[PDB]
Amino acid sequence: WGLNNAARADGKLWFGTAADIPGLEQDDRYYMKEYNNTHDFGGTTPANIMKFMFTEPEQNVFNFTGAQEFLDIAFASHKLVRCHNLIWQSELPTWVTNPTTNWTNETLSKVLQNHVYTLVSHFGDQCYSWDVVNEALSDDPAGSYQNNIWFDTIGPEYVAMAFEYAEKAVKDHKLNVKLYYNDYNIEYPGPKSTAAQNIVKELKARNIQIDGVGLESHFIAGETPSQATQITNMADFTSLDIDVAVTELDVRLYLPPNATSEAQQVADYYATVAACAATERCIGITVWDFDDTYSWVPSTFAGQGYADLFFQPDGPNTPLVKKAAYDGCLQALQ
Amino acid sequence: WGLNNAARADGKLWFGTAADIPGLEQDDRYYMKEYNNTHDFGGTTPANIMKFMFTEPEQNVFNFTGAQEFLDIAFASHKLVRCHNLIWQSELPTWVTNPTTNWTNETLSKVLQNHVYTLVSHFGDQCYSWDVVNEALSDDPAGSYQNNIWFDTIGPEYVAMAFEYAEKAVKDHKLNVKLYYNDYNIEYPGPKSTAAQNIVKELKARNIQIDGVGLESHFIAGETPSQATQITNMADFTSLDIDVAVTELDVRLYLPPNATSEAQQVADYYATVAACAATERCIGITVWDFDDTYSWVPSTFAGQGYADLFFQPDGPNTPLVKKAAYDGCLQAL
Ligand SMILES: OC[C@H]1O[C@@H](O[C@H]2[C@H](O)[C@@H](O)[C@H](O)O[C@@H]2CO)[C@H](O)[C@@H](O)[C@@H]1O
Ligand SMILES: *[C@@H]1O[C@H](CO)[C@@H](O)[C@H](O)[C@H]1NC(C)=O
Ligand SMILES: *[C@@H]1O[C@H](CO)[C@@H](O)[C@H](O)[C@H]1NC(C)=O
Ligand SMILES: *[C@@H]1O[C@H](CO)[C@@H](O)[C@H](O)[C@H]1NC(C)=O
Ligand SMILES: *[C@@H]1O[C@H](CO)[C@@H](O)[C@H](O)[C@H]1NC(C)=O
Ligand SMILES: *[C@@H]1O[C@H](CO)[C@@H](O)[C@H](O)[C@H]1NC(C)=O
Repeated sequence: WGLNNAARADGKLWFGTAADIPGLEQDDRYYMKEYNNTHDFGGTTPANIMKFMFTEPEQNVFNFTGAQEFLDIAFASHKLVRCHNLIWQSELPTWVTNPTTNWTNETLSKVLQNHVYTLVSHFGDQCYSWDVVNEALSDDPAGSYQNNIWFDTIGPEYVAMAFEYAEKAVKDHKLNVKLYYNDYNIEYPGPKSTAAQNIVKELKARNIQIDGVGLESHFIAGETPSQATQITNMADFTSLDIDVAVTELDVRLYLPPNATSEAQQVADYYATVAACAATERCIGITVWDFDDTYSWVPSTFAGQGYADLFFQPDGPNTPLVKKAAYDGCLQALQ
Repeated sequence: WGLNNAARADGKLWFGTAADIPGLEQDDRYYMKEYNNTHDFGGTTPANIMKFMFTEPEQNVFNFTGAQEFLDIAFASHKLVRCHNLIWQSELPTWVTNPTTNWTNETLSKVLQNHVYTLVSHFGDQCYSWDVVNEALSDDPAGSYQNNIWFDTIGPEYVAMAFEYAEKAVKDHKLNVKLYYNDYNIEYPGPKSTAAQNIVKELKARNIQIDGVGLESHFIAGETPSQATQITNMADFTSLDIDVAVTELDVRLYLPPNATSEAQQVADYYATVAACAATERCIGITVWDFDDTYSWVPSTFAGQGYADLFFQPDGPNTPLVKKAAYDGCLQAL
């Protein structure tokens, strides 16, 4: 009995994990045995291979092969897939970021439209959902739109546009895929969360399909919003007639860990999972990978790490050790 | 003079250990030096390589190579082998769990029949025994059958079927292989143990061969059933005209160990081994690996470990340290 059995028993669609597949993880038999364990993981998200630079490496030249290897692997484990992501400021190829000739509203809008419509149409119902727009909102000022190539060139309309063209692809191919907005620092009430709720409201008012909001939940031990804080934040979204999901959960510490900060981690994993469990329309929890060995964290937040449910004290391709954080998740579901 | 010498002096067939071989353990010279120590280990069980996903990775395409590698390594240090296992709910290949079309009773039964019969036939008397069915019984409610792809599709009959088709193989090819049922939480009196006894009674009544029950004996320090409790429970099984074996013994603790929990561990290893020693038709004790470094425990139970007879304080590829638990086993014998 594991996290995914427990989550499905609580009415959730999955307990899930991201994985950086295709990749070195596939060469680690101890990692893969646990990835493939449907007791723990009934959902998954590709960490990288469906992002824009990998799927459209040159303008109008699509590459689906790595993404399809990921989907094939997921399917063999009966995992529902959160496809991630269509439009984001990061991991953009050079033809977008540094074009020989400058984009116009017209020309970049067409690039966005073609990228969205082709990826959604191509993969169809292999995806349970798409993260159609990722991280459109600023941290400063918190309410406002992020400055990025899409925003700067198209304006705020690029968000509605992305959902509109993803909707066109689902309608044109009679798909069931759900359309999500995904962001971080929207897991607690505040101007950024409110701004995300206003995106949902605006789309709904325009009869543009939007099914859910992804709450990334990249947290630091001790800074994580309380379970109660997450409960009321989740309710604010779901009252807009959408689902939510916890999409990228990990709870990083300042290295090295100690007894206090490990105890904080367990509490913060518990709080986030418990808040999902208390929320009728939170459809599931996904961790942003489950093995510290392969976690994005220590590359991205210097002097932080230890963020995942398992680790390998002897490195890649050696046995896993389950952390107390895992039990925090399981208890939250029971 | 080691555990296996002592067990054999007491009328047992072995003291044994599982090993996850082929694998990482083969690259640890201090691990393999002890594995190959026949003074301690005269029996072994493959932790993974003889399971369904490895031996029939696609339907009616068998792969025996890994298993044969295990058997060859075992033969080199004169070990008797508990081959493990034929039918089990877990560790099944995606051609069985994620079929192109739905299994029915008929089509799955033939999958079962074919797996069991070809593995038993193929390996013949390289195996002392097969765990023909593993873990058929539920914990909740304890009495009952476990829901799995075999039971859901084929019904309770899948158990008698597996043994029937194993018996066919032994009869066809004139084998000595013993046929075991193997399970956990049946090491003490209660509904699950009584249910496993009922399986044996049912098979015997229908003249299906069943030679033993394997008592996994994955215990927690201080929760292990007393020696006396194990002695009765073992007698309840052996009175049905079968053998028993202690098949997967380990005694895990909540980390870190302390003087009290380590003393409990020694007492619990002693109790289990001593119960087998007391029991004429308990044929041997196998531990579920012998080196903490490679134990299954830490990947499965958060905050637990230290379950085995040896550990390596300096990590993989460094010398083993023999724990007090080892002397508990020896003294029991
Ligand atoms: O906010 C954090 C960020 O995580 C992203 O995932 C990736 C990361 O972008 C990439 O460099 C690294 O190599 O892989 C990790 C996972 O292995 C995610 O796409 C974003 O939504 C999120 O913002
Ligand atoms: C995990 O599943 C994938 C997809 O079937 C497979 O390629 C891989 O070998 C599996 N690894 C395990 C079970 O260790
Ligand atoms: C397509 O992607 C695959 C794997 O990600 C890569 O090997 C190949 O070179 C890419 N480009 C192509 C096929 O043009
Ligand atoms: C645990 O780590 C945290 C974060 O670095 C620190 O604030 C705290 O003092 C540490 N406690 C110890 C070392 O006992
Ligand atoms: C253990 O025996 C096996 C099988 O003969 C052999 O391959 C291995 O080298 C041995 N290792 C030792 C004795 O350290
Ligand atoms: C030893 O460990 C056990 C189990 O965790 C615990 O109950 C007991 O209090 C510990 N005794 C000590 C530290 O002396």
